[PDB]
Amino acid sequence: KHRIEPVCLIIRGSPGTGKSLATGIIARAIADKYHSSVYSLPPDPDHFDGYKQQVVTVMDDLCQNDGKDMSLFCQMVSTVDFIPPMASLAEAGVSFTSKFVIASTNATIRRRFYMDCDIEVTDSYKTDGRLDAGRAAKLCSENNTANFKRCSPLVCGKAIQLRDRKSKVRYSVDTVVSELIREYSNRSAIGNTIEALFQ
Amino acid sequence: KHRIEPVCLIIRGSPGTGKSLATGIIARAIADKYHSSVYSLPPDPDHFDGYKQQVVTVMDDLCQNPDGKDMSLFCQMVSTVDFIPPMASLAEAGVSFTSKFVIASTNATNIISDSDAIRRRFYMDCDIEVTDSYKTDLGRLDAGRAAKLCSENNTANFKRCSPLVCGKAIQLRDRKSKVRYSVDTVVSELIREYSNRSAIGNTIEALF
Amino acid sequence: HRIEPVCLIIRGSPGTGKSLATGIIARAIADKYHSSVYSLPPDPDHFDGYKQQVVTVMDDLCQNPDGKDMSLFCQMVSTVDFIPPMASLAEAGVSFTSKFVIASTNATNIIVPTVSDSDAIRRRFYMDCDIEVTDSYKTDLGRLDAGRAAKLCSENNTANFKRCSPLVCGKAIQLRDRKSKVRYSVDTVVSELIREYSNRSAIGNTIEALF
Amino acid sequence: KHRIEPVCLIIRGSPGTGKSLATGIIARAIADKYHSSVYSLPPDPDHFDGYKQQVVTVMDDLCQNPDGKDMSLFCQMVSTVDFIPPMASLAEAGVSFTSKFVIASTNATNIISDSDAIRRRFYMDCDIEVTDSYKTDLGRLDAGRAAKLCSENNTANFKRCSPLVCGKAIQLRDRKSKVRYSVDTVVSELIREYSNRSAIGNTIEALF
Ligand SMILES: Nc1ncnc2c1ncn2[C@@H]1O[C@H](COP(=O)(O)OP(=O)(O)OP(O)(O)=S)[C@@H](O)[C@H]1O
Ligand SMILES: Nc1ncnc2c1ncn2[C@@H]1O[C@H](COP(=O)(O)OP(=O)(O)OP(O)(O)=S)[C@@H](O)[C@H]1O
Ligand SMILES: Nc1ncnc2c1ncn2[C@@H]1O[C@H](COP(=O)(O)OP(=O)(O)OP(O)(O)=S)[C@@H](O)[C@H]1O
Ligand SMILES: Nc1ncnc2c1ncn2[C@@H]1O[C@H](COP(=O)(O)OP(=O)(O)OP(O)(O)=S)[C@@H](O)[C@H]1O
Ligand SMILES: [Zn+2]
Ligand SMILES: [Zn+2]
Ligand SMILES: [Zn+2]
Ligand SMILES: [Zn+2]
Repeated sequence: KHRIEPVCLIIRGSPGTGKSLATGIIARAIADKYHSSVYSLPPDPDHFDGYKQQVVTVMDDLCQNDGKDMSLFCQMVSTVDFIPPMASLAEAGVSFTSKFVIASTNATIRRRFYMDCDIEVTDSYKTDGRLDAGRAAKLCSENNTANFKRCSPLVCGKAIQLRDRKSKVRYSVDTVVSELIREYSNRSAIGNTIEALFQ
Repeated sequence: KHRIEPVCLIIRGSPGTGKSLATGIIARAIADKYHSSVYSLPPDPDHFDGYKQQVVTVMDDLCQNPDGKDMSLFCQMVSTVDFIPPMASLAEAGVSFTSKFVIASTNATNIISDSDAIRRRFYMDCDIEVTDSYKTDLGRLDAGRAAKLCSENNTANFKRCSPLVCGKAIQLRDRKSKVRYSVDTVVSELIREYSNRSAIGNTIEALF
Repeated sequence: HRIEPVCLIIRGSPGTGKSLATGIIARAIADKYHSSVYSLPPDPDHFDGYKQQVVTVMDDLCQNPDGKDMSLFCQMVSTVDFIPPMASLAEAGVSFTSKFVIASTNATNIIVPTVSDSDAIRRRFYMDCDIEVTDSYKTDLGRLDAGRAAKLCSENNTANFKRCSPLVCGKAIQLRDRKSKVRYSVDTVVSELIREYSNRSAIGNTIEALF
Repeated sequence: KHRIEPVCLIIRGSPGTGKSLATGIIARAIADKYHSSVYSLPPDPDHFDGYKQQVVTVMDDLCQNPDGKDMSLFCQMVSTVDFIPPMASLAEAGVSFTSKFVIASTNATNIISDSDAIRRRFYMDCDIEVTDSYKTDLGRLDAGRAAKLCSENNTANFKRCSPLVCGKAIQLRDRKSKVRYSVDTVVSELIREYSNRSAIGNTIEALF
C-alpha cells in the first residue's frame, strides 16, 4: 500500500538570511515543473488543513523551542503510509503523497535529508550581517537558468548560495532545484520499474 | 495582472454584542493609515454601487441569510485572481477590486462544500467578547456606557481612546490561536500582516 | 529463540543494478509471505519504521568504515532475541523478526573491519554473489542499460512472478555464488531463498516429530 | 530433608556444533520417560521462573563469561543438601529443587579454586562431536540436513530417529571413559546411572 520516500532538503541558517524565501522559491520551482502547487505548513504544525496532495510540502522554522514536528516530519518522509491530522472532518483521511519536503531550521534522524545545506549571503548583498532583500530581489538581465522563466540574484547564486554539509558542494536556488529533481527522477525511475512487475 | 490577497477579518458573536461597530471602527482605522476610505457592503448585497479603490471594504451581516450569494462574491474578493464587480448603472462599471483588507461580520455559531481553501481567506476570525462591566442586562453591549472616552490614550492607531478600543468593553478572541486582542491591537496585527504580505509576494511572483 | 534469518549479499561495481535486484528480490519474498519490505538507510543508526516486515534490505551495505554496520548486522542475523535502536520512543521496544536480509555492497573490498572475526560474520550469509551484467545489456562504461533491461519479455516462464522482464530471467542480470560458482537469476535466487527458509522451518518439525 | 544428587551431563564444543539442541533433546527424552517437563535455565540466570518440580533442568552456556554466577547456583543444583531458589515474584517462593537430572552446555576449551569435589557432579562430561558428513563448510553442523528423519529406528528412547539421535550426525565422547556415544545410548546411560543413584542410597542412608 506504499510509496517512494520524499526527497528532502534542509536549509540551515541564522535568522535574517532569507531562508524562507529560499524555500518558497525552491518549492515553487519544483511545484511548477510537476504542474502542481505548494502546500505550506505553519510552524508548530498541528493539523494539515489545506493539504490536497500537493507535490511539495514546505516546513518553516522546523524544530522550534517540544519535538512534535520531528515526529510529524518523520512520517512525512518515509515509505510507510501516513494520514495526517486535519481539523475539519470534511477533509480528514487523505494520504500524504508529497514528493519533496523543503524545510529550514536555525543554524547550529538525518538519514532522510537527501541534502543538508547552509544558507550563505554573499557580501555585495550582505547588509548591516544579513541579506538585503529588495536589492537582491531585483531581476537579472540575462537568464542562464535551467528551471526559471526569468532570473534574479536569489536564483543565480549571486545573493545566496546553498552549501551542502555532507558533500561540501555549493549550489544556487536553481541548481539545487535541479538536484532535487534529478534525485527524485532517479527514485521514481527505479520504483516505477519495480512496481511495474507486481501489477 | 493579479493582486495581493487582502488580509481578511470577520467577527462572530451573538447579535448586538457590537460586532458591527467593531468592524466599522477597525475598518476605518486601517483606512486612515492608508489615507483611503471604506466601502460598506450592504447585507445580501446585489451591487458594489459607489466603490472607488478603497483600501478597506467592509461586509456586514455576512451570510446573514441564504441564498448565501455573499459567499460567491467574497471568495472572489479575498483572492489573487482579478475581479470586476456587479454594478447597476454603467457609469462606474469595470473598476478592478483593489481593496487591501476585507472585514466582515456574521452571527455567533452559524457555520458559513469546499470548506478549507474557503477559511484560509480568513487570515483572522474572532469571536467578539464583551466585558461584564459593559455587558448589559440580556448579555450584550451597553453602547452608551462603552462609547465614553478614556482619560488617556495608550493606543497606537487612534487619536483618542475608548473602551471599544483599548479593550475594556470589547475584545476579540482568535479562534485558531485563542488570543486576547483589543481592537487597537487587531489593527496593529492586520496592517502588520499585509505590510509584510506586500514584501514577500511581489518579489516571489515576479519569477513566475 | 528464533530462526537465523537467511541472508543474501550482492556485490558489484556501480551502475550494474544492485538496488533493483535487492529491491525486486525483497518484494518477491515479501509477497509469498504476505508482508512488506523494510529498508535500512546507509550508515544506519536506527530502525524507525520497522513493523516486522518479513524482509529487511540494506542498500550499499558497506559504507567502508563499517564498524557500526557489521556489529549491528551481526546482532540481526542470529538466533537470539534482538531489540533494535530507535529515535521515536513510540515504537521503541519492538523485536526483530525478519525472516530474510538482503544486502548490497561493492566488490572485492574487505567487508569486516577488525573487529572481525572475519569468519564469524561470513557464515551469516547463506549466499554471497556477484551481480553480473550480460554483455548484450552492458552499455559503454560497463553500466547496466536499465531502460531496455526493464522492457518486459513476451514469454513468462518463472516460478515467482506474474510478469517477466530481463531483470528477472537472467537475460540482463545474473548473480553467481562465490562459494558455489553457480549462477542464478533474480527468479531462481528467490526460489532458493524461499527453499532455504523452508528447510530452516523444517528442522523444528522434525525435532518434535521424534518425541 | 535432603535427597539424591541429580546425575549431570555437561556438553563441550565450539559454537554452532549443536550442543544446545543436544542438551534439550536429551533433556526432553528423559523428562518424557518420567512424565515430567523440562525447566530451561536462561544464560546467566538470576531466578528460576516457573520451575515446578520437573525431573530435568537444562542449564545452557553454563559457566558463562560474565561472573561465573552460573557456578554459584549449579553447585547447589546437583548436591546433597536442600535448596529453595531465588525467585522474582513471591507467588512461587519456597519450592525445593527436586530435579532428578541436570544437563548443561559450555564452550569448547574454556576451563570452568575448589575444583575437585565439584567436577564429580558431572557424572558425565562430554565433548560434542560433529560427523564430517554433517560438518558444515566452516566446522559447525548442518542442522538442516542433520534433522532429516531416518528410515529406520533402532533407538531405545525415541519415537522416530534422526542422525542427531542415532549418532550418524551428532556424537558425544566422554572425557573420562573416552567412549563415543550417540545421544540415544547416552540417554540410556544417564537414566541407568540414576537407577544406580536411587538404589544404593535409600537402603544405606536410612541407616544414617
Ligand atoms: N510577528 C511575528 N510573530 C511570529 N512569527 C513571525 C513574526 N514575524 C515573522 N514571523 C515568522 O518568522 C519566520 C521567518 O524567519 P526569520 O526570522 O525572517 O528568519 P529567516 O527566515 O532566515 O529570514 P527570511 O528567511 O528572509 S524570512 C516566518 O516563518 C514567520 O512566520
Ligand atoms: N446609527 C448608529 N450609530 C452608532 N451606534 C448605533 C447606531 N444605531 C445603533 N447603534 C448602537 O451601536 C451598536 C452597533 O453595533 P451592533 O449593531 O451591536 O453590532 P451587531 O448588533 O452585533 O451587528 P448587527 O448586524 O446590527 S446584529 C449597537 O449595539 C447599537 O445599540
Ligand atoms: N561516481 C559516483 N559517485 C557517486 N555515486 C555513484 C557513483 N557511481 C555510481 N554511484 C551510485 O552508486 C550506485 C551503484 O550501485 P549499483 O551496483 O550500480 O546498482 P545501481 O542500480 O546502479 O545503484 P544502487 O542500485 O542504488 S546501489 C548507483 O545507483 C549510483 O547512484
Ligand atoms: N528455533 C530453533 N529451533 C531449532 N533449531 C534452531 C533454532 N534456532 C537455531 N537452530 C539451530 O539449531 C542448532 C541449535 O544448537 P546450537 O545453538 O548451535 O548449539 P551451540 O551453537 O553450540 O550452542 P549455543 O549456546 O547456541 S552457541 C543450531 O544449528 C542452530 O542454527
Ligand atoms: Zn540571475
Ligand atoms: Zn481606553
Ligand atoms: Zn523474461
Ligand atoms: Zn538415525
